[PDB]
Amino acid sequence: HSQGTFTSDYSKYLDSRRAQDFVQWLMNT
Repeated sequence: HSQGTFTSDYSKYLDSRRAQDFVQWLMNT
């Protein structure tokens, strides 16, 4: 309903940025 699941749309994306963020440690030249 009303409260319907927008929340779980985003709180995922941030599981992609700290995954791209890792890619700097195992790298950053």
